[PDB]
Amino acid sequence: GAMNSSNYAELFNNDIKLFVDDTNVYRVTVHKTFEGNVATKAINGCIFTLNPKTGHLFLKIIHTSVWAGQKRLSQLAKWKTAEEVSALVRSLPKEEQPKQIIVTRKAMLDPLEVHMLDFPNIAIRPTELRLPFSAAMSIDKLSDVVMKATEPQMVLFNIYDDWLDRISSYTAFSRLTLLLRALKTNEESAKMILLSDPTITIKSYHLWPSFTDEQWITIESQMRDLILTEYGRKYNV
Amino acid sequence: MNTVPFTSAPIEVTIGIDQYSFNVKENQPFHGIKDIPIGHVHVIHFQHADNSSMRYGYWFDCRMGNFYIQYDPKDGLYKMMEERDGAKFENIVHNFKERQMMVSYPKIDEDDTWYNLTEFVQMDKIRKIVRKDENQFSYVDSSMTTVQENELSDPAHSLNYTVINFKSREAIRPGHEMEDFLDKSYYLNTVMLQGIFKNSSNYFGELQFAFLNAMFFGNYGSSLQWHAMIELICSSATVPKHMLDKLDEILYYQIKTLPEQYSDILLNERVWNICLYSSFQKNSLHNTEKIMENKYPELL
Ligand SMILES: Cc1ccc(O)c(NS(=O)(=O)N(C)C(C)C)c1
Repeated sequence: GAMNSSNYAELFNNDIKLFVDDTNVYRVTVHKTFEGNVATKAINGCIFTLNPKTGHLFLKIIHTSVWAGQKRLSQLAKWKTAEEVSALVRSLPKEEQPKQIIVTRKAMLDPLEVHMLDFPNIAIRPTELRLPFSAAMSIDKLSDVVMKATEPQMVLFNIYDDWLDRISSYTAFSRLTLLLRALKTNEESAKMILLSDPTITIKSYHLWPSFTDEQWITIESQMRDLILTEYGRKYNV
Repeated sequence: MNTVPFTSAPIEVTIGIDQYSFNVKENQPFHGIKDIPIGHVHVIHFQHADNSSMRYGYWFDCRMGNFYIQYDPKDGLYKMMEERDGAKFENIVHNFKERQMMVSYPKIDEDDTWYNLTEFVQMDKIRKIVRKDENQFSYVDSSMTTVQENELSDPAHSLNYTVINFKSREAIRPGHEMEDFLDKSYYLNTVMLQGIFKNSSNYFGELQFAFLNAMFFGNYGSSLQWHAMIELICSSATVPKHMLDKLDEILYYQIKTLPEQYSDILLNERVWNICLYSSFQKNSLHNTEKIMENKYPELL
């Protein structure tokens, strides 16, 4: 069944699962032509495939060349996503393959199901949650590797840095979703929060700053303020 | 012209013969149906006046034997049987005709409805969908489930329709995932037509039989099967032109014959709106689209 508020703790049990977000696979800028018509120019995208228990992120970079000469790109993007996820699963040892794949958008269900026909025991699940994974391209190191890519490429990250040494995966995922929600609602403010205190650096092998436990509580508070604020600045409350 | 004799009518029942029907009262002197057109399969079907639950009936072809109906008071239903003694049978029928205790198959001369509904339906194919090889005729009722329903429980009493599943390895070539899912022509033309049915006539025969079981017995799995076979054609970009023209005629007469008051349960909104307005064949079913729009505009 669908993944929602009520079965959120299932994300952190010992059954391997992956979130798949396709919202940054097909990315375009819209511009005017010399004749005054409108056209798109594709830019590099990425599939965001995340193990929420371990933080392992399989970032499949989608190079603009995959769109060359193709029609109905937004539809193709869903099938390309499903093909790459299926290829990823097939590349993993049997004991690392997921038991469930949760897609963040319902339009991915049929493409993924058809591509995973060889894996009848892998459950493909939607979610009722409005998850903020689109904001992954607001993480500077992820954005940089996607935009610099000259060819299709898979890059492996741990999106939790070393947090699991000190917190649970429930707490890690909740922190991640809070950071990404903040970045999605007001990227500039969210980014000011994370970096303005300059003494707290980002290790070369990390994505986020090296906050202490205490500093994370302050940061998380500031992100929650941000999200409520922007909710007022938007709704006038 | 052929005849199906009834030994008697001990319980009040509505008796159908193809698209016709009449009410027989308890112990009314009714002894069967005469003047049945030769050349077509036929169905004789029953709904008891006390228990409208379970419509049931028999598909048969008078060319394949002499058949009659006799009520079984133990199993509680009208059973079809074969009379192997031809002389006895002609004699029985002649006596009942002389006493005018039979209804006449009430076919209007101009009317091709039954031909149009059974054009591709053959007894031999019916008997492979309804397995009961000791009889020349086939029993069907409202509750029988299909082999595909049983996969998702008594196999001897199943409707062995050809399984169609759009999200299945049979339907989707490795490496053609998107292509084959969005354009089912491979599955229609190679897998089903060339591979399984052999020709479009057998495909249409199964489609027509499924519709008729849905209409006459309210058989839900048959309705699923009918819509699946329609959708498979409509979702194929590449269909022989003769098949599309024949499909339009087939569906036209099915929609024309459907009791107006059963459309809500027997017509799947999604399939029909998809087939008539979104599918590759949205422009290829002119007669069917016109009758659907004038008779069931609400569904659409
Ligand atoms: C109606 C019909 C057709 C075929 C049959 O064999 C029978 N058997 S019988 O009902 O025993 N019968 C010979 C008559 C008295 C009627 C009846």
